[PDB]
Amino acid sequence: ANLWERFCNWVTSTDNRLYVGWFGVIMIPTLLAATICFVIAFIAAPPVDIDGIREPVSGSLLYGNNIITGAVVPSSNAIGLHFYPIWEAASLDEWLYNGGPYQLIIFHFLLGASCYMGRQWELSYRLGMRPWICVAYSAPLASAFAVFLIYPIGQGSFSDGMPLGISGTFNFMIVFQAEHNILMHPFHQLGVAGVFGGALFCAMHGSLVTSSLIRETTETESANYGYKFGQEEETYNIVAAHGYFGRLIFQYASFNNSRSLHFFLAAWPVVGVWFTALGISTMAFNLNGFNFNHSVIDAKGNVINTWADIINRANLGMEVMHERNAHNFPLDLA
Amino acid sequence: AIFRFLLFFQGFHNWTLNPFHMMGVAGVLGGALLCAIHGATVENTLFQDGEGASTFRAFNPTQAEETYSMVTANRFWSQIFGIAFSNKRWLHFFMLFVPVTGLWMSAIGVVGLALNLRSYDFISQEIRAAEDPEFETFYTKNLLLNEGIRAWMAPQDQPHENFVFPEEVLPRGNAL
Amino acid sequence: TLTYDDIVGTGLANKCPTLDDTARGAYPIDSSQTYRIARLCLQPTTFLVKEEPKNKRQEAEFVPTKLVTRETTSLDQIQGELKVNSDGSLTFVEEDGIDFQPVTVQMAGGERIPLLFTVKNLVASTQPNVTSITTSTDFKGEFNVPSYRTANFLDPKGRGLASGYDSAIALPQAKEEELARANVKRFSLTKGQISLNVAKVDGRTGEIAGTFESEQLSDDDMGAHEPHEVKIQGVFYASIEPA
Amino acid sequence: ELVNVVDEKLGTAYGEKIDLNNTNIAAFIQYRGLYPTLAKLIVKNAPYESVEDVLNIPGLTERQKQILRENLEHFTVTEVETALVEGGDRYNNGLYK
Amino acid sequence: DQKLGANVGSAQGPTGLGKYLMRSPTGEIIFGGETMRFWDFRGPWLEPLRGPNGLDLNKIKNDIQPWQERRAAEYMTHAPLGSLNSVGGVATEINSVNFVSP
Amino acid sequence: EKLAFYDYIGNNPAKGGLFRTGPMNKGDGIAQAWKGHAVFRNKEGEELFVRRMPAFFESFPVILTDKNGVVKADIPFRRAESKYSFEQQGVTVSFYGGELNGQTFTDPPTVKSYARKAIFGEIFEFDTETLNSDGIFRTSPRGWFTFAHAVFA
Amino acid sequence: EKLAFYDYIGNNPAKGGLFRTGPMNKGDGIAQAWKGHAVFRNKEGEELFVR
Amino acid sequence: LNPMWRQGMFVLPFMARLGVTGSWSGWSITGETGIDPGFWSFEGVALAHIV
Amino acid sequence: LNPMWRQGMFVLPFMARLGVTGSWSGWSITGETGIDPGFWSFEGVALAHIV
Amino acid sequence: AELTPEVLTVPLNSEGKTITLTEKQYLEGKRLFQYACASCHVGGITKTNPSLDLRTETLALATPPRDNIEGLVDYMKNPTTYDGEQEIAEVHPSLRSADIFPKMRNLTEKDLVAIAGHILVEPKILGDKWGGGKVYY
Ligand code: CLA
Ligand code: CLA
Ligand code: CLA
Ligand SMILES: CC(C)=CCC/C(C)=C/CC/C(C)=C/CC/C(C)=C/CC/C(C)=C/CC/C(C)=C/CC/C(C)=C/CC/C(C)=C/CC/C(C)=C/CC1=CC(=O)C(C)=C(C)C1=O
Ligand SMILES: CC(C)=CCC/C(C)=C/CC/C(C)=C/CC/C(C)=C/CC/C(C)=C\CC/C(C)=C/CC/C(C)=C/CC/C(C)=C/CC/C(C)=C/CC1=CC(=O)C(C)=C(C)C1=O
Ligand SMILES: CCCCCCCCCCCCCCCC(=O)OC[C@H](COP(=O)(O)OC[C@@H](O)CO)OC(=O)CCCCCCCCCCCCCCC
Ligand code: HEC
Ligand code: OEX
Ligand SMILES: [Cl-]
Ligand SMILES: [Cl-]
Ligand SMILES: [Fe+2]
Repeated sequence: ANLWERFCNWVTSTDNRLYVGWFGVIMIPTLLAATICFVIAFIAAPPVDIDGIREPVSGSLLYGNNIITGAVVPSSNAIGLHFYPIWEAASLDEWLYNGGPYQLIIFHFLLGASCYMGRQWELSYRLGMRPWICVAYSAPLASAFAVFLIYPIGQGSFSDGMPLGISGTFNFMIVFQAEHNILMHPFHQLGVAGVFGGALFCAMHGSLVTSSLIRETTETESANYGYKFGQEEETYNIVAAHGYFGRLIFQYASFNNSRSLHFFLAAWPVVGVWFTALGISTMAFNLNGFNFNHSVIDAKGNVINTWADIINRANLGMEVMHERNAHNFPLDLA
Repeated sequence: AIFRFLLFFQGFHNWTLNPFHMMGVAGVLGGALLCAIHGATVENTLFQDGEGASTFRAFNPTQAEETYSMVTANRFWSQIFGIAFSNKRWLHFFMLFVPVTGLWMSAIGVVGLALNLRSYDFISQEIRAAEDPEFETFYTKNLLLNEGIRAWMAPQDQPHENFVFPEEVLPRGNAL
Repeated sequence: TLTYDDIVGTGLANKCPTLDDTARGAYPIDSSQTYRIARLCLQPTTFLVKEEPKNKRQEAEFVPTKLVTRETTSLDQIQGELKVNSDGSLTFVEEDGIDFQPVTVQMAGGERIPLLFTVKNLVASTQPNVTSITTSTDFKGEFNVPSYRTANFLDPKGRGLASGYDSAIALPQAKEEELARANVKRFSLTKGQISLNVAKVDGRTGEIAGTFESEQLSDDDMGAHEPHEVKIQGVFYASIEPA
Repeated sequence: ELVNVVDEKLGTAYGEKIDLNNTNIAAFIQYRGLYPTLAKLIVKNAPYESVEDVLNIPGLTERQKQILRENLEHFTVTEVETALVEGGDRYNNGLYK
Repeated sequence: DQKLGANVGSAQGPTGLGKYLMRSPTGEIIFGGETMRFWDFRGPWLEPLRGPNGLDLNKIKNDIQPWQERRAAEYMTHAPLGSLNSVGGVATEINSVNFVSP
Repeated sequence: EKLAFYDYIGNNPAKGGLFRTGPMNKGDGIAQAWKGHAVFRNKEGEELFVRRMPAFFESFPVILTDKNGVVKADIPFRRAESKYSFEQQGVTVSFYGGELNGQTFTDPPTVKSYARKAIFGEIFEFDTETLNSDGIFRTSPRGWFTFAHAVFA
Repeated sequence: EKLAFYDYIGNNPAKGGLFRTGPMNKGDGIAQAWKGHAVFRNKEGEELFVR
Repeated sequence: LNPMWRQGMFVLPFMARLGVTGSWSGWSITGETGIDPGFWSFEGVALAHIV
Repeated sequence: LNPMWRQGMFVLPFMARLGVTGSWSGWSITGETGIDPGFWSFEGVALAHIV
Repeated sequence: AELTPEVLTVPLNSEGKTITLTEKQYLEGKRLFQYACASCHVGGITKTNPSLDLRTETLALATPPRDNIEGLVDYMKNPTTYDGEQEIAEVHPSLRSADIFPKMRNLTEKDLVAIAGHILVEPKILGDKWGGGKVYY
C-alpha cells in the first residue's frame, strides 16, 4: 500500500486503544491546546481587565485564588467580539492583560468538542452500531455553545461569556437572572424538569433493575459478580420489575418494553437540556422571562404585590450592584 | 415562591458557595448525564431482532436474551472516552447511587443553613481585600451582588421587621 | 485624503499628523494679531518609570516599561489661546480637548503602573522675543494631574469617596486603625511639567511639529499607596491660526 | 487624620443649601425658574467669592437678576472641592433615579 | 449634558476613561461607557459626526441636528429588550410598555 | 456587665459560619469590658435609636429613628443626595455606665463608628491581639452541638 | 556596599545550624543598607578596634 | 465576660451540668475561691474515663 | 544586598553558572534592564525539564 | 379602596378651580398615556432626562405651572424647558410638532385633557411610586 493508504488505514483503525478517526485528527490538537493553555492560565495568569475599565480581576492560583475562586477570566470588554489571537498583541504582557487566553481556550475547546461529537458518530459507523449517541451528546454541547459563543455574540462581547471557573460561573448565573429573569423563562423551567427528571429516572431505573437482580451469588459476595461480561442471558427479571412498578402506581404507568424504557430515559433529559440551551441562546437576543411586575392591581389602582414582585426586588439588588464602575448612563442595554 | 426561596438563599446564605450544595449539583447533573447516556447507548447497541425499521416491536418482556450488545457498547465507550462499564449490575447500582447521594449531601447543607451555619466567606480573601483595594476576584464580586440582594429585597420580603431603608442607604453602583 | 474607512483598524488614528522633511522655515508673529492653537496632538512613544532602590543612597533612574493598554494613548483635538506677551514670548493656555488618557505600563517583574497621561489646564510659554516660530523654539509649561479614578469609583469591597461603604463590612469586629488608609478614600491633584521642542515649521500653513517630554506622577489608588514618577517622551503636532 | 472630604463637606452649608461653587446642576430644579438657563450660567461662571457675586454674571437680564435675588437665600458658597468638581461631575454626577 | 454646559471631550469618568468619549484599541475616537464594545456600529444618524480619526469633537460641539437628537432618543427607548409576554425594557421594568423588538 | 453582654449579637449562635473554626473569642476577640450604654441624639436633643442587625444579615446599614420609628439619621451610601447624614443632623453619642460612663462624643467619625457597633447591641471592648482574632463572628457550643446532632440524626 | 556586605559574618557559610531552616534572610533579616564604617575612639582620641 | 461558651468548650459544660464545677488547680467555673471539689474535679473525671 | 544566595536559592545559581540569566518577566540576575533572553530563560529551562 | 370621584377630582386651572374626571376619562387617559408617552415616561420618570419627572410637586414648580389640566394641555401643545425660557417642540412630542411625532397627529382636546388627568390622578393613587423610579418598584 502507498504511504497515504497506510496512514488512512491507521487513522481509521478500530484497533487503536483510543479511536482517532478523521474528526479526531482535528479534536486531538485542539483539545490539547485548550487544555494546556487552561491549566497554565488557571495556575499562573496575571489579572485580566474583563470589563475594559482598567480594573483587572485576578483569576489564577498564584495571584491569590483558591480552587473555588479561581478562573480564566473572559477577554476585555474593550475587545468586544474582535478576534484577539496572540499575534494580534504587541506582546504577551498585553495579551495577558487583555485576556487573550480565554479566547484561545474557548475557541479551541468549542472546535474540539464539535469534533468529539463527530467522532462519536464516526466510531459508531466503524463498529456497526446505530448512530445517535452523538445526538444525545448534542445537548450538553449546545449548552456549551450557548454560554461561550452565542450569548457573547448576542450581547456584543466575549467579556459576557461564562468565566472558566466555579465562582465565575456563579457570577454569570446571578447577573443572568438580574438581566433576563431566567427563572421565569419557560425554557429554563423545561431545563429544570429535564435535569430533575433525569436524576429521578436515573434513580428509578437503577433501583428497579437492582431490585430485580436474579440470585446468582451468596450473601458474602457482591451481587455484581452474578453478571459475567458478555453473557447472553439477561441479569434481572424485567417482568418482576414491571409487576412491582405497575402495582406501585398502576399497571399502565409502567414500561414492560425495555427498548421503550431506554428510549424514554434518553429522551427526557436530552430534550429538556436542548430547551434550556435554547433558553440561554434566545435570551442572548434579549427575549427574557415572563414579567408580571405589578400585574395585580386593586379597585383604586393600588399595586398588590405577588411573589413575582418579590423576585423583582431581588433582581433589582443584583442589577444595581453588578459591575459597579462600568455604567455611565441610566439603562443597561447590553 | 420557590424561585424567591432560591434567590433568598443566594443573597443571605451564599448557598452556591456551599460544598454540600455543590455535591448535590454534581449528583443531579451526573444523574441526568447517566440517564441520557445509558438510554442512548442501549438504543444504539440494540440487536436486530425483527425486520421493522421501528425497533421497539422487536422486544418481548418474557425473552431471556439481552436486547443490546454489552460487548459492543463497552468497546465503543472504551475507545471514545477511555473507560467504559463492563458489569451491568454495577452500572445500574451506580445509577441508583449518584442522584441519591447528591440529594443527601444537599440536605446536609440545608441542615447547616437552618442555623445560619453558612459557607459564606473565605477569610483569607477577605483579609487581603480589606487591606488591598486593587485585589478583586469573582468571589468578591458575588459578595457585592449578595449585599445588593439583601438591601433591596428585605423590606418587602420580611414585612414583620418594619424595615425602612432611606434611598440614600441603598447600595448601588454608578448610574444604576 | 484618508477617510475613516481607510483608517479604521490600522492604528493610524492614534498617531499625530507629521510634516515632511522640507518643512524647515519660519512662521511670522505680528505681536498685534490674536492667535489660537486649533489642534494640538501629543503622541507618546516611550513611558519611563523611576525605580525605587529601597536604599536612599544611590540615584534612582528612569527605566523602560511595556505598554499593555494598546493604541489608546494619544492626546488630540486640543485647542486654546496663544497670547503674545510683552517680552515677545508666546503663551499657550489650553481650554478644552481630549487632554487625558488612562495608560497602564508594565515594569520588569510584572508590576503594573497605571497613570492618567494628561495635559489638563496646560499653560506653556516660549523664550522671550519670539517674533517668529522657528525650529529653535520651545514651550515649557505646567499642567494639572487629577486623581486617576474620580469620586464615584468603588473598590472591590464597595468602598468609595462620594459613594460606597466607609468600613470593611466583611470584618465587622476588626480593629479599624490599621485599615484607615484603605477605608478612607482621598482625591489627589498634583502638578506635571512638559517641554515641547519644535523641529519642523511650515510657514505657509502655520503647522508646527516636534518632540515632547513630560513628567508627572502615576495613579495612587485614591491614596491607598504612593505614586511613581513617570516620564513620557513622544512627538507632537500643532496647528496655529490667526484669529 | 485621614478624612472623607465629601462627608466633611456635608457638615458645612453645602449640606443645607445649594453651594454655587460645588453642587451638581440638577439641584437647581428645587426652586422655580433656575433650571436650565440660570443653572448653566451659574455653573459655568463659578467659583464665586460671595453669594451676591452671582448677580454680576455678564449678560443677565433684569428678570434673571430678579429671580436670582429672590432665590439668594437658598444659595451658599464654600471653597471649591476638587472631588466634587472634577470629572465634569457638576454636570453629571452619575445619579439618575 | 453638553447642552447643560459639560465639556464632553474632557469629561473624566469614574474609572479614568472618558465619560462620553474614549479611544478604541486601535485609537479611533468612540463613545464611552459599556457601549465601547459597540464601536463598530455604523448608522446614518451617527455617521455625520465621524471623521478620519473617528467621532469628531468639533462636529459634536457644533453640528448635532435636532433630527439626530430625536432619532437617538427614539432608538435608546426602543432598544431590543423585552419579556416573553411583551413587556418592553429590562427585566426589572414594571408593566406599562407593550413592546418586543422584531 | 453579664446582662449587658448577653444583649450582644456576637453571642447569638446564629451568626457563625461552617468553616469559621474555633472559639467565639477567635472572632470578635476576648471581651474585656462593657463600654456603657450609648445614647444617640440629634442637634435638636431628641434621642435616636440604632436599628439592630437581624441574625439573617451578614452586613446591615446604620439607620437611626426616633421613638415613633421615624428615620432621623443614617450613614448614606451615595452622598450626593444625602439628607440624613450624621453631619447634617448633628448626631452626638453619650455613654452611661461602663468604661465610657459620662463621656460625650461629637466628632462625626467617632459617632459613626459607635453607631456601627450599636447595630450589634451593647458595645464592648475586646482584646483582639492575644488570639490574632480576625473580627468575623463564630457560633457557640450550642450551635455546633445542634448542627452535629441534627446531621447525625 | 557589595564589598562591605561581603565583609560581614552573617554571610559566612560556617555560621549556620542543621535545623535552622530556610534562607539566610530568615535569620538576620533582609539586608537594606550599609550603615557605614564604625570607628571607635576612647577619651584620648586614639582609634580602637573591635575584635 | 469570658465564660466557657466563649472559649469553644464542648465537654466542660456537660460536666458542669451534672455537678462537676471545681478544678484540682483550685478554681471553680462559678468564680468562687477556696473551694475543694475532692476527687471528682474536671481532672478526676478525665482520669476516670481514661482508666 | 539581596542576591540569590541570601534567599535560599539552590538551582538558580546552577542555571546562572552556564549562561541562563534572564526571566520572561523581564529581569536579569545581574540587575540589567530591557534584556530579552529568548526561550532559554529560567522559565523556559523549567518547562523544558518538565516536558 | 375604590376609584372615587374625590380621587378623580383634580385642579383645572391656576386659580384653584377643580374638575371631576369620569372613570372612563381616567381609563382613556391611561391608555393614551401608554400609547404616546410611556416609552419615555413609564411610571412618571423621564428616561431620556431623569432629572425631570412628572410628580405633581415638580409640575407645580415648573414655569409656567404644570400642576393643572390646562397647564398640561398647553405643555402638550407647546412644550418648554423647565424655566419656560425655551420652546422644545423640535425635540419633544406635541401638536405643533405632530409632523415629526406622528403619534400626536390624531390627538384631540378631550384626549389631551384625559392624558393630563391621568398624570394628575396617578400620584394620588400610587404615592411615591409615581416618578420614584426603580427604588419604589
Ligand atoms: C446547575 C444548577 C443547579 C442544580 C442542578 C441544583 C440542584 C439542586 N438544588 Mg440548587 N440552586 C442553584 C443551582 C442549582 N441547584 C442556584 C444557582 C441557587 C441559588 C442559591 C440554588 C438554590 C437552591 C436552594 C435554596 C435549594 C436548592 C436545592 C437543590 C436540590 C433539589 C433537590 C430536589 O429535587 O428537590 C425537589 C424536592 C423534593 C425531592 C422533595 C420531595 C418532592 C415530592 C416527592 C414531590 C411529590 C409531588 C406530588 C406527586 C404531586 C405534585 C403535583 C403538583 C405539582 C400539582 C438539588 C441538589 C434544595 C436543597 O438542597 O435541598 C436539600 C434547596 O432547598 N437549590
Ligand atoms: C458532636 C461533635 C462535636 C461538636 C459539636 C464539637 C464542637 C466543638 N469543638 Mg470539638 N471535637 C470533636 C467533636 C465535636 N466537637 C471530636 C470528635 C474531636 C476529635 C477530633 C474534637 C476535637 C476538637 C479540637 C481539637 C478543638 C475542638 C473545638 C471545638 C469547637 C469548634 C468546632 C469547630 O470549629 O468546628 C469546625 C467544623 C467544621 C469545619 C466542619 C467539618 C465538616 C466536614 C469536614 C465535612 C465532611 C464531609 C464528607 C467528607 C463528605 C462525604 C462524601 C460522601 C460522598 C460520603 C466546638 C465547641 C475547638 C475549640 O475551640 O476547642 C476549645 C478545638 O480546638 N474540637
Ligand atoms: C542536594 C540536596 C539539596 C540541597 C543542598 C538543598 C538546599 C536548600 N534548599 Mg532544597 N530541596 C531539595 C534538595 C536540596 N535542597 C529537594 C530534594 C527538595 C524537595 C523535597 C527540596 C525542597 C525545598 C524547599 C521547598 C525549600 C528548599 C530550601 C532550601 C534551602 C534551605 C535548606 C534547609 O533549610 O535545609 C534543612 C535541612 C535539614 C533540616 C536536614 C534534614 C535532615 C534529615 C531529616 C535527617 C534524616 C535522618 C534519617 C531519617 C535517619 C535514618 C536512620 C537510620 C537507621 C537509617 C537550601 C538552599 C528552602 C529555601 O530557602 O528555598 C528558597 C525551601 O523553602 N528546598
Ligand atoms: C489546574 C487546576 C488545579 C485545575 C482544576 C480546575 C478545577 C476547577 C477543578 C475542580 C473541578 C472539580 C472536579 C470539582 C467538582 C467537585 C465536586 C462537586 C465533586 C462531587 C463529589 C461527590 C461525592 C458528589 C456526590 C454525588 C456523586 C456521587 C456524583 C458522581 C458524579 C459522576 C461521577 C457521574 C458519572 C459521570 C460519567 C461521565 C459517567 C460515565 C459513565 C460511562 C462511562 C458510561 C458509558 C456506558 C453507558 C452504557 O449505557 C453502557 C451499557 C456502557 C457499557 C458504557 O460504557
Ligand atoms: C383515613 C382514610 C379514609 C383512609 C382510607 C384510604 C383508602 C383505603 C382509600 C382507598 C383507595 C382510594 C379511594 C383512593 C384514593 C383516591 C385518590 C386519588 C387519592 C390519592 C391521590 C393522590 C393524592 C395521589 C396521586 C398522585 C400520584 C401518586 C401519582 C403519581 C403519578 C406519576 C407522575 C408517576 C410517574 C409515572 C412514570 C411513567 C414514571 C416513569 C419512571 C421510570 C422511568 C421508571 C423506570 C422503569 C420502569 C419500569 O416499568 C420497569 C419495568 C423498569 C425496569 C424501570 O426501570
Ligand atoms: C479523548 C478522550 C480522552 C479522555 C481523557 C480522560 C478521561 C478520564 C476518565 C476518568 C478516568 C478515571 C476513571 C476512574 C474510575 C474507573 O476506572 O472506572 C472504571 C469503571 C469500570 O467499571 P466496570 O463495570 O468495569 O466495573 C464495575 C465492577 O467491576 C467493580 O466492582 O467505570 C465506571 O465505573 C464508570 C463510572 C465511573 C465514571 C467516572 C468518571 C469520572 C469523570 C471525571 C471526574 C473528575 C474530573 C476531575 C477533574 C479535576
Ligand atoms: C421621549 C422621546 C419622550 C416622550 C415620548 C415624551 N416625553 Fe415628556 N419629556 C421628555 C424629556 C426629555 C423632557 C424634559 C425636556 C426638558 O428639557 O425640559 C420631558 C418633559 C415633560 C414634561 C415636563 C416635566 C416637568 O416639568 O417636570 C411633561 C409634562 C411631559 N414631558 C409630558 C409628556 C407627555 C404628555 C407625553 C406624551 C404625549 C410625553 N411627555 C412624551 C421626553 C419624552
Ligand atoms: O459586561 Mn458583563 O453584564 Ca451584559 O448587561 Mn451591560 O454588559 Mn455588563 O452591564 Mn449588565
Ligand atoms: Cl458583577
Ligand atoms: Cl454605560
Ligand atoms: Fe438499563
